Amino acid sequence: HGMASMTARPLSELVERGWAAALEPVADQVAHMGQFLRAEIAAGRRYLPAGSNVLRAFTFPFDNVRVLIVGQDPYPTPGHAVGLSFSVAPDVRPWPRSLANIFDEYTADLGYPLPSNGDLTPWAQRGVLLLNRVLTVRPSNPASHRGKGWEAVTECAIRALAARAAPLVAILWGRDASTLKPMLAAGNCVAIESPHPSPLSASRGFFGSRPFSRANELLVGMGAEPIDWRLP
Ligand SMILES: O=c1cc[nH]c(=S)[nH]1
Ligand SMILES: [Cl-]
Repeated sequence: HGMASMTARPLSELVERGWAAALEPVADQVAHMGQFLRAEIAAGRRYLPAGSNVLRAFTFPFDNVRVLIVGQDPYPTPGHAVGLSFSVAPDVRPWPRSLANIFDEYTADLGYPLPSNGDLTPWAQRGVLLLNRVLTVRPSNPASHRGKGWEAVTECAIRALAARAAPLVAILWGRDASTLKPMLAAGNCVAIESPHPSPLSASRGFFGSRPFSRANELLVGMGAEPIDWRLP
């Protein structure tokens, strides 16, 4: 299911059942985004990630989400973006520098060995929502699909999470992410804020922030199951 299905089919056919219900208020908007992508392709432009990966974050159960890690836009380099924020396919090398920095902090914080590869699917399977605010990008043009309609979709998703009484920890990397705090506050969620892991900002406070262990301390304090962050 790629852009054809995104344009033409109900959410219940595209994403996990809980997510389909949570996103119902933006069903028309998702369909419009499918048409946007079809228009791009008809104009001889590409987009990233692959159509089948665009909504991938919403294919893991809504009910199990306990941590939100928000990103801005997908990786712009062809072959990096896979529909989970910051993740790459297992054979990608070197890792994008943002992901290398995330993993540096992972090992510093948790004491586990560096991951074997850049595939964050295990986190998604364990209740971490790896959500970019904007879900597509034109190759090699960072942020090029900003303002095209994705923000309403992803805001709807985050609002649905925040509105639940269930515990939520939001890891908010950089200034754009910190704009989510009004929804999070009213939902009685907790945020961990730091500079972003991009090499542009990481050494101004991302390193040493210990977001993985802190998220788990917050979760346990709230009566939730912590995340098993261990990657192979
Ligand atoms: O998915 C990604 C990858 C890098 N950076 C951001 S903000 N999101
Ligand atoms: Cl189509």
